[PDB]
Amino acid sequence: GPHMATGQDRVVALVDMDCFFVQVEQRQNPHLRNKPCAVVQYKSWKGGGIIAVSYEARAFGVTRSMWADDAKKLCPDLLLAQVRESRGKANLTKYREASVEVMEIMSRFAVIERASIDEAYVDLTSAVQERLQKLQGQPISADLLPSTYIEGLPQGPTVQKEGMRKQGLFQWLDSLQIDNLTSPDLQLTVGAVIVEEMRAAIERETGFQCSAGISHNKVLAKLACGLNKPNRQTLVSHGSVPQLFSQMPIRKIRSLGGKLGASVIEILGIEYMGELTQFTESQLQSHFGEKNGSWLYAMCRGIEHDPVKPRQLPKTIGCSKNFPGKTALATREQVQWWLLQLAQELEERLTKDRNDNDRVATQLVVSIRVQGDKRLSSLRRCCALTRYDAHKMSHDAFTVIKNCNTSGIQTEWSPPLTMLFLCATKFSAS
DNA sequence: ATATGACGCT
DNA sequence: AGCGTCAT
Ligand SMILES: Nc1ccn([C@H]2C[C@H](O)[C@@H](COP(=O)(O)NP(=O)(O)OP(=O)(O)O)O2)c(=O)n1
Ligand SMILES: [Mg+2]
Ligand SMILES: [Mg+2]
Repeated sequence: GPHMATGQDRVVALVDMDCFFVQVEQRQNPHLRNKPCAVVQYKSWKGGGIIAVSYEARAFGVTRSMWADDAKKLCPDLLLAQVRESRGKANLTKYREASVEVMEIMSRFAVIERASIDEAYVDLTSAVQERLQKLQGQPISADLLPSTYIEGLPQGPTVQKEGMRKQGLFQWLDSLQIDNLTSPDLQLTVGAVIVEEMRAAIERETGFQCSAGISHNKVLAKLACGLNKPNRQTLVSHGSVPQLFSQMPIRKIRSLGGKLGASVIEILGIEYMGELTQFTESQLQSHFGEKNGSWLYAMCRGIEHDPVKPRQLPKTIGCSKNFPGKTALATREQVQWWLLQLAQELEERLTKDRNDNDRVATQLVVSIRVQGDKRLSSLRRCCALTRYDAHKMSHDAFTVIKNCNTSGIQTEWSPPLTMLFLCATKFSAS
């Protein structure tokens, strides 16, 4: 009734860079612009593994994780850029630096939560309120929203995409109740205006295009973002949720893409997000737990409370490399030399981090994977990180894992290791 | 034989 | 502390 909270208290956006690693390489190398192209790492095995794909190459069926040799069969004109390789491993510094370019521009507009190397959530609630007094009941021109889609519109009584976009926007803006400064729909619209400006600034100042979702929480914003990629933004209002969720496969909602989402489908015998509404909160808690049940009950009604955390810096700094198949490390010397390669890159990045961001890591986490174990980590151990010194860090890492070696011979390492992973954590101000 | 990062559970 | 889930 009147006491039902509707999850319309915030304006939250999720910005995601379109094929981000490709854009970085394309800005640097104009010959790659506006062409089917992909970013590859390690040219030797099958041409290297593809980790980013331009939208031109996506039209041929090229995808992430594909071998480049196989992508060329689908797309013979595919152009490739290689990831930097340092100390025998992929080095992502160029993309980290490009990411900082984007995050700093976004930070001028509102509070940012860095969600990945190329995505950030944005809490626009405060900026919207401020803009609502500076605007003074002025109606919002469609010209302030030139790349915005209104999910669910047009409805009711044009055969080209831009024509549909405009008609839905016009239908949205004509219905808009501008005098009520507390209309959630008006707030979202103002949020979208600000995101148009933020996205124009990113493009003007870096050359990078991105997509965005604008809604009332993080889950809807993230979902909204992908509805109209690339170089577009989508507003998902509270009212759009029943129709949108009615055919929305459960696995598309953030955090339901894995085992939990699969057991929702199997235990309840449903396919789409909106079908969750027919169960009571207690029923959902009995099947999935107190916290998963509460979360699902509200989320299938468009409601979610996870805050945009004010954090632009990662909380851990990590270095890892896999050694698949025949390349698995099988002698003590190999294990030690690779720990040293990881420790050396880690020291470089930590020292950079200590000068840029006034903090030091205090704990080193060492993670390995053993041959035949299909888990991400076979084993995790920690030690103190007191000195940004690569030889000390690699030696201590070796110390805390060496007893895992079941080999009778000193030369050897068994079982062979298919991953080494060094992660600096537990930062303190400095 | 596809490098990372955030976080929950116990 | 150490392992498990989910994600880009
Ligand atoms: N599994 C993954 C996913 C992404 N990435 C990297 C490469 C991507 O350019 C970058 C951004 O990830 P992403 O947003 O999921 N995809 P990308 O930005 O390339 O394309 P879009 O679909 O977002 O337009 O992280 C990775 O290295 N391994
Ligand atoms: Mg992206
Ligand atoms: Mg992303």
